[PDB]
Amino acid sequence: EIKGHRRTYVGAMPGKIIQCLKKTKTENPLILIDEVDKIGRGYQGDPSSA
Amino acid sequence: AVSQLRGSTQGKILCFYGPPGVGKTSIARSIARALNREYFRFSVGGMTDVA
Ligand SMILES: Nc1ncnc2c1ncn2[C@@H]1O[C@H](COP(=O)(O)OP(=O)(O)O)[C@@H](O)[C@H]1O
Repeated sequence: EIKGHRRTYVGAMPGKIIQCLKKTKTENPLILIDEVDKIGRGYQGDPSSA
Repeated sequence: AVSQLRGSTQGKILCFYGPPGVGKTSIARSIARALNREYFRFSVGGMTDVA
């Protein structure tokens, strides 16, 4: 979700950030990450590394 | 000094250890620009996917 998909998978779509950059159309927006405290820290690929 | 003797370049491993924030990482890059080798950081803290 933070990095999209390979684009070789069926139905892959770019990660969320590219969408925000596409939408605000500026190179330097003010992203607001939310709820860092509760990141799902699982075996399924740790976002905290991401 | 040893690389200067036995001809060609050679690799070797090393380890540093000590309290955080002593500058370990800073010296890494400084050495890389000393020998003229290229630098590349690679964290592996807490990783588990060997792939
Ligand atoms: N004795 C020192 N000589 C040069 N830089 C130092 C020294 N002590 C602290 N630093 C500074 O400490 C900072 C962090 O060092 P570094 O090893 O990159 O991160 P960390 O210390 O968290 O491992 C660097 O900006 C570095 O310049």
